[PDB]
Amino acid sequence: SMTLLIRHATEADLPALLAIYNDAVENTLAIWNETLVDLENRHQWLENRNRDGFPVLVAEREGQVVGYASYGPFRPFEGFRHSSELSVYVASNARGGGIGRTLLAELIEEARERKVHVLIAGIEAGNAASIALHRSQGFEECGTLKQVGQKFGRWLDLLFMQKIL
Amino acid sequence: TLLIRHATEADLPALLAIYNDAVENTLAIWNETLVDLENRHQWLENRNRDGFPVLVAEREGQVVGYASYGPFRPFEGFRHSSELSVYVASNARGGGIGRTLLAELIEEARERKVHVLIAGIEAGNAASIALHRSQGFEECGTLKQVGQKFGRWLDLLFMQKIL
Ligand SMILES: CC(=O)SCCNC(=O)CCNC(=O)[C@H](O)C(C)(C)COP(=O)(O)OP(=O)(O)OC[C@H]1O[C@@H](n2cnc3c(N)ncnc32)[C@H](O)[C@@H]1OP(=O)(O)O
Ligand SMILES: [Ca+2]
Ligand SMILES: [Ca+2]
Ligand SMILES: [Ca+2]
Ligand SMILES: [Ca+2]
Ligand SMILES: [Cl-]
Repeated sequence: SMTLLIRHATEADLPALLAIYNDAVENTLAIWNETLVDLENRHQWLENRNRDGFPVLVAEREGQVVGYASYGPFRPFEGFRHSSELSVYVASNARGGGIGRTLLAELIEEARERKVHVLIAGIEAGNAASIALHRSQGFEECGTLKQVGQKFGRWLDLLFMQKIL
Repeated sequence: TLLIRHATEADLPALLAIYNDAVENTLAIWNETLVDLENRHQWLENRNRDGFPVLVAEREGQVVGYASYGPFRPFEGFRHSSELSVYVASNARGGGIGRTLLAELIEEARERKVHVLIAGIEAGNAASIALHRSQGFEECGTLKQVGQKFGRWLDLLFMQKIL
């Protein structure tokens, strides 16, 4: 069965989450640094998420985690406390099949429940999948910061999208 | 005669008072809680260790404003991008202090090989927006209702200048 179970992340999910995360760093422009992490790193990340009351959702298919989404602080200090910047990652062999849409729709509902006012996505301008994903859930384009990032001697642009809850 | 120079430890009390005045009273900084001197001490020390300038404008021997920049975002991908702030003392407003600080800070940024400067401005602040525009900043876009202060929502406009 391809049907997904959507639920909160447990420590048992960490190896899956680690592999999805490291693959996204190394192979995509989803994260603008090249830093690979380890299991202990993600363990701390998860603990700090739970402690801070930020959710981490996973999509599970045939017993295997095939994607996850979370959000955290957009910018430091009180002024921005009701704005959160989100993350979503689908396993590299499972993309284009609606897992992303499912995870984002649910994360949006969690954020509403937890009184988030604005969800923010910072997206590389050429990330067509992410742009389509967010547009499908009612995110609107705010604008683009040109050449603010860099890969491999190549300047990247950052598009912001937002959804007021 | 405004003198523009690098900040010292001696300047921290004046820097603290201008920073806390903005926090306490205006929409220019979206923190609510004031900071202490040790906090500004650590801030300045990290600025200097990281090679990010802190410039002060001095007139008749007193600090009447300052400007600095720092990381726009944490990811090393953004290392060549810096977000800047310019602060003028409220009793010293309207005399070219903002324009002069911003101009020298731009020179310091090129000198240090910054690629892009970013300003995050409260979107209704037409004066701050004009000031940045007059030095070649272009509007990127507005994040609506992303801030809150004093019981109201605030919109953040990003402007940029590629150096
Ligand atoms: C929020 C940020 O910080 S941006 C970073 C986002 N995350 C990443 O980039 C990590 C790497 N990529 C991924 O993990 C995934 O590609 C995601 C999360 C972006 C999308 O998840 P998926 O499960 O592939 O998305 P899903 O199948 O639900 O499709 C989402 C939309 O993107 C479109 N799409 C999916 N993949 C692609 C692609 N490779 N090229 C073009 N369009 C695509 C779909 O057609 C769909 O559009 P529609 O709603 O208009 O029909
Ligand atoms: Ca380790
Ligand atoms: Ca719910
Ligand atoms: Ca007060
Ligand atoms: Ca600002
Ligand atoms: Cl940001």
